[PDB]
Amino acid sequence: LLTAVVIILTIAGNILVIMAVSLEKKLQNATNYFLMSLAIADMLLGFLVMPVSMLTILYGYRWPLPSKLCAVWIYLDVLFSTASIMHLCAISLDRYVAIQNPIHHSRFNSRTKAFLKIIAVWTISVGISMPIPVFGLDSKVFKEGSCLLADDNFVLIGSFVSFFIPLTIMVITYFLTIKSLQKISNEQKACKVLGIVFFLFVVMWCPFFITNIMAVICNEDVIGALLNVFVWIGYLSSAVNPLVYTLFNKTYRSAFSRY
Ligand SMILES: CN(C)CCc1c[nH]c2ccccc12
Repeated sequence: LLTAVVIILTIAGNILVIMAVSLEKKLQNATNYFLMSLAIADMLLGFLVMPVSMLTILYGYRWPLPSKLCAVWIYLDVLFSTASIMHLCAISLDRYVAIQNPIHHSRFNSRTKAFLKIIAVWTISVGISMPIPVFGLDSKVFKEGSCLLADDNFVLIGSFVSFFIPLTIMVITYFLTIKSLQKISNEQKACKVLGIVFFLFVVMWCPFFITNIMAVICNEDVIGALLNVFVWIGYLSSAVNPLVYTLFNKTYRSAFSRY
């Protein structure tokens, strides 16, 4: 159905971002290397998890794949989602320390900061998702002919650290960054871009996490039919992070117009 366009555009945008990074020497700084790591974490979403959800949807929520890949597929989904969330959380914090005091950010501006930041966010993304192979693996991962999470203590308590803390950091960091920038037109264009990025992240991922948190804290068919669309809306963020984090730059616009 409409998810095929999501898969195709998720492939196309991330591939074009990777191709524009690879054969351009003007975009080789550390800030853009973190975005290359984001496109690495985002290419693998649309080819390893979303076709699996595709033929899960086309089979009427009865999974034709074998039962041995349920915990692995759930672990891949949680790993790529927490990676593509933590990437934006570290991007916002780096953007804050590069907006507040540019001198002390440019003092330590190197590839060492990018290596440490990528290592930290990937350690967080693996360490959040690592209990799913070792505690969920079939009652914690399989239910009624579909591969869905059912260990409610992990679904609630994992969503606290994997989303409601990095969302609290985006809230406090967007407040301080827009207060510092509000304290001229270049600055206001960055204010509009920051507002679009923040008000799209809290719109595209948040409904799934308040839906699953409310379903754990509490109408089962209504919550299931909401989850079956809000996961795909969560997948639509992977159709956007290649686009809206590069297309406001002139070099990336020229590179995309070249292809
Ligand atoms: C379905 N996908 C978007 C879930 C991503 C996710 C990140 N953290 C989680 C914690 C529990 C369940 C799912 C997730």
